[PDB]
Amino acid sequence: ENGNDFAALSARNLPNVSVVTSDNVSVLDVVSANKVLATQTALTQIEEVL
Amino acid sequence: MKLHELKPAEGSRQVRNRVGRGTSSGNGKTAGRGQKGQKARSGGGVRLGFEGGQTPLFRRLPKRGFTNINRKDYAVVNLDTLNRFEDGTEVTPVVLKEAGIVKNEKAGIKVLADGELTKKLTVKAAKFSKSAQEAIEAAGGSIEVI
Amino acid sequence: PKQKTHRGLAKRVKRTGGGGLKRGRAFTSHRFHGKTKKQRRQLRKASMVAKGDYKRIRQQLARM
RNA sequence: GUAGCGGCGAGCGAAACGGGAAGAGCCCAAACCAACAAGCUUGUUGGGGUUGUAGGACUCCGAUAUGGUAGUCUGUUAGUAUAGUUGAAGGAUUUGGAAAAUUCCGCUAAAGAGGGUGAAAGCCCCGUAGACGAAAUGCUGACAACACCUAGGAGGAUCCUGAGUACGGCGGAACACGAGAAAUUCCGUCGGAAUCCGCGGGGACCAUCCCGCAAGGCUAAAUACUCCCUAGUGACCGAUAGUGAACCAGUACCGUGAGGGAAAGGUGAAAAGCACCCCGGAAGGGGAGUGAAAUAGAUCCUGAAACCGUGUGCCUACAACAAGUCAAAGCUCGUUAAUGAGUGAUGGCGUGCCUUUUGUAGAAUGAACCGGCGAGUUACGAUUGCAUGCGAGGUUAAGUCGAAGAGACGGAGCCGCAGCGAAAGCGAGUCUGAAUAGGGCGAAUGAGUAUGUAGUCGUAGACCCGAAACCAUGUGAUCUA
RNA sequence: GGUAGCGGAGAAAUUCCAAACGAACUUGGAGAUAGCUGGUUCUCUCCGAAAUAGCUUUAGGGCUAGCCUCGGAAUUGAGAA
RNA sequence: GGUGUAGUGGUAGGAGAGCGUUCUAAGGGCGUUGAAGGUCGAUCGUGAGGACGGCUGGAGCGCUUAGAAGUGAGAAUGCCG
RNA sequence: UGAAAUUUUAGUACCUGUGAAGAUGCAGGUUACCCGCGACAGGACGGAAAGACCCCAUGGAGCUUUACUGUAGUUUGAUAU
Ligand SMILES: [K+]
Ligand SMILES: [K+]
Ligand SMILES: [K+]
Ligand SMILES: [K+]
Ligand SMILES: [K+]
Ligand SMILES: [K+]
Ligand SMILES: [K+]
Ligand SMILES: [K+]
Ligand SMILES: [K+]
Ligand SMILES: [K+]
Ligand SMILES: [K+]
Ligand SMILES: [K+]
Ligand SMILES: [K+]
Ligand SMILES: [K+]
Ligand SMILES: [K+]
Ligand SMILES: [K+]
Ligand SMILES: [K+]
Ligand SMILES: [K+]
Ligand SMILES: [K+]
Ligand SMILES: [K+]
Ligand SMILES: [K+]
Ligand SMILES: [K+]
Ligand SMILES: [K+]
Ligand SMILES: [K+]
Ligand SMILES: [K+]
Ligand SMILES: [K+]
Ligand SMILES: [K+]
Ligand SMILES: [Mg+2]
Ligand SMILES: [Mg+2]
Ligand SMILES: [Mg+2]
Ligand SMILES: [Mg+2]
Ligand SMILES: [Mg+2]
Ligand SMILES: [Mg+2]
Ligand SMILES: [Mg+2]
Ligand SMILES: [Mg+2]
Ligand SMILES: [Mg+2]
Ligand SMILES: [Mg+2]
Ligand SMILES: [Mg+2]
Ligand SMILES: [Mg+2]
Ligand SMILES: [Mg+2]
Ligand SMILES: [Mg+2]
Ligand SMILES: [Mg+2]
Ligand SMILES: [Mg+2]
Ligand SMILES: [Mg+2]
Ligand SMILES: [Mg+2]
Ligand SMILES: [Mg+2]
Ligand SMILES: [Mg+2]
Ligand SMILES: [Mg+2]
Ligand SMILES: [Mg+2]
Ligand SMILES: [Mg+2]
Ligand SMILES: [Mg+2]
Ligand SMILES: [Mg+2]
Ligand SMILES: [Mg+2]
Ligand SMILES: [Mg+2]
Ligand SMILES: [Mg+2]
Ligand SMILES: [Mg+2]
Ligand SMILES: [Mg+2]
Ligand SMILES: [Mg+2]
Ligand SMILES: [Mg+2]
Ligand SMILES: [Mg+2]
Ligand SMILES: [Mg+2]
Ligand SMILES: [Mg+2]
Ligand SMILES: [Mg+2]
Repeated sequence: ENGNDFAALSARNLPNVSVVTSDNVSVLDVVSANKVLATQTALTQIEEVL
Repeated sequence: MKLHELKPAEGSRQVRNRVGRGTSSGNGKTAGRGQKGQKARSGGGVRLGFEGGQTPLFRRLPKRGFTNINRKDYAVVNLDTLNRFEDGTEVTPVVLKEAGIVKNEKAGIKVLADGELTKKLTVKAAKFSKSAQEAIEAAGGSIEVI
Repeated sequence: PKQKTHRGLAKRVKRTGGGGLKRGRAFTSHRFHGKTKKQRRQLRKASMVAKGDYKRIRQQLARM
């Protein structure tokens, strides 16, 4: 979810990890990732967006 | 789907045909253009409708008519569509637009009697056909000219 | 660029409900003393563009 | 690609409405007043005034405020540009000349972008994330300072509101509009108004109505482009490519001149670039050394083909050969081990490839050979097939946010759902017609639309090469007349 | 030293104007246009023509039809012998 | 997948299905214990073409799926060497 | 010391005939051991020049005129000065 800057910073540098905000998620990102780790607030925002 | 296993729907995409790439392909050498002639040249071919000098069809035929500067075309609506509303509903150009039935009203809504009306409605429109007005009145409704 | 319409055809033909083209008739300008009244009467009626001619000209009326 | 224009041909082709980006309004001339000088008006300066729901002057009143600026090398301040500083984490093992590679255990990450290092490094170096930094000069924004604009109400009696102008004739031109019925706008020539009861426009023209107020000026933003500088990006090129130019390129060279215009990248990790010896006058070699490699020795990575030469397994000096193929003795050799390989006496059959043609071995065309380069592509539209989503519906465009992305919003607009008629108009009908007749076109008898992809077409150079030529700038009388 | 190309000069030949002058040379419009000639690069499978009619300032070009190919619809089956 | 019947010359040309080249994405790999490239071989497939081994070579390159094309040359009195 | 035009590959005979109708290359027959050197020019429709003659293109250019349409100049009138 928007505002979790520290989570994004700690996660981005990992080779197997791709960080995206719930407001900015794309078909290509989801398909490329083998797994999707999403916070509860992120899932709520995704459902609202769609 | 997985990026390493993509698969288009069958028949969704085709392979471009490249000409002038060998004889066995079926379009080698002449590239399907034939032998010599005007159509075989780069940029060749005559303008559309040209007939090699015989008087073209449009030249043979006469011009006709004129366009009325004050022409009025009405968005047309029928009783079949009107059946989509409930009894007692107030049908209006705005109502039709919101329902999406008439996106572009042009000079205004005209109601025609192609279908069979079944609901009682108070219909407001620019014009009504005689049959349409009678059908609306017979259905217990009423018609008004905006 | 947008494909242009042939203005001469646009003036001389009309698109019908079935997708055909309605056209006038030739020999309806003058010299009516050289044609029988039957010819004039039957030329007064409009007609439709033939299949071959339509296949030649359709692209010029696509967006008529 | 509509309304229109057009030897009504070829073609040319709007604008308003609607949706958006950006947004900002202001100054004079004149009337009037005052000052100055001359010669009661007549020039200069100042004040005043800037308009169409008419405005201003002028005459009354009341206010001497309220707000604003598209002004300034005026200062103060903040930021930023032009150098920089700091910036985590690895040792061994195997191969190897060399470790970043392999294996084993670890470690860092707000840094796993990238580059270099003796092969491929998150932890070797330069960097990156992050943090920090400006003496000096620019630039930007704010603050203040200065500067400059800024009035309300009421009456019209009169005055002012852009003249050789508007407009008209004639001749041209611009408006999509080629004189056409022609508005509107501009130029040349001639004629030539009104002025508020006035004037212009609403596509000839008149009347009514509506809208506006010319013949004066200024005005930021949204828009166009990149010679340059900075930081980057690429299903862009990789030395015949990419700029003509990766290299001392607009150079060499060519021309009187304008002008035209090339070729040419790669040793090795490191020059460690072969001390010394031998043949030779040298060149160049053979040793000896350097190197992992010298058949990497500077014509230097790789090193193809044409072409040349050496050695030889087989054949060949009675033979007429598009040169091969089919059959085949002999000899030679032993492979991706296959009812093998090379050569081949001899016998049968047999006139190359391409182009263009009725027909070509053709005495028709093209190629000396080898290598490289070299021709249906893209953009915007049309239409058809195929596919997907939705479906009597489909769909957004510009634009805003966003990583040069997706995506979201954006319904203006486009196609379809009703056709018929030249049109008024009518409408599942309509047109013709006197007709409830007949007939034409439509409905009964329904699928479209957005996108992808492919075929074809249109506008573009439009598959590639090729004229004699035409036109517009320039350079040439050092040859020759 | 003068005369420069829509030109100059010419005891006149279409004669000369920087080794090709019935209109110099260079650059640009420009990738002029070319109904003409030449060329157009991989493979296999299915099918497979035409050199005719009509019209054409048309005749070695073009357009429609005829002949080929691919897809589709429907039939009281309409084709061939 | 099997049986049967029938069919399988072909220029212009139409339809279909494939080979190979460069690059992109994903996945999975290969390489100083030697990649690409070059060369030789008596190898495999119906075709374009694909492997495998020897030698040379010295650092990058295949494979599967999908995507994009400056994607295939023997001829143009083609251009350069 | 050291080129050039040309050149599809060539192990490159004669006669008669055949053939796109004039053959070194095809048919029949005949002739001919292999490789050269010095000479000739019958043939390779020999090389050189995409024939200039002829025809064609709805090509070009220069020239002519009582071809068409324009136009510089010259002239005449109205009008302004
Ligand atoms: K074709
Ligand atoms: K007509
Ligand atoms: K007539
Ligand atoms: K348009
Ligand atoms: K014409
Ligand atoms: K004032
Ligand atoms: K290092
Ligand atoms: K590195
Ligand atoms: K500063
Ligand atoms: K006009
Ligand atoms: K107005
Ligand atoms: K080497
Ligand atoms: K040999
Ligand atoms: K033989
Ligand atoms: K010849
Ligand atoms: K009737
Ligand atoms: K009817
Ligand atoms: K569909
Ligand atoms: K489509
Ligand atoms: K082109
Ligand atoms: K094309
Ligand atoms: K001279
Ligand atoms: K002379
Ligand atoms: K060649
Ligand atoms: K011949
Ligand atoms: K001879
Ligand atoms: K000439
Ligand atoms: Mg494509
Ligand atoms: Mg073919
Ligand atoms: Mg060929
Ligand atoms: Mg050809
Ligand atoms: Mg022909
Ligand atoms: Mg043809
Ligand atoms: Mg008759
Ligand atoms: Mg560091
Ligand atoms: Mg390691
Ligand atoms: Mg005009
Ligand atoms: Mg005038
Ligand atoms: Mg006017
Ligand atoms: Mg009017
Ligand atoms: Mg008004
Ligand atoms: Mg501006
Ligand atoms: Mg190279
Ligand atoms: Mg170059
Ligand atoms: Mg070597
Ligand atoms: Mg070498
Ligand atoms: Mg004998
Ligand atoms: Mg013998
Ligand atoms: Mg002939
Ligand atoms: Mg030749
Ligand atoms: Mg001189
Ligand atoms: Mg003469
Ligand atoms: Mg001369
Ligand atoms: Mg041009
Ligand atoms: Mg004619
Ligand atoms: Mg490669
Ligand atoms: Mg190519
Ligand atoms: Mg070649
Ligand atoms: Mg004969
Ligand atoms: Mg003979
Ligand atoms: Mg022979
Ligand atoms: Mg000759
Ligand atoms: Mg010739």
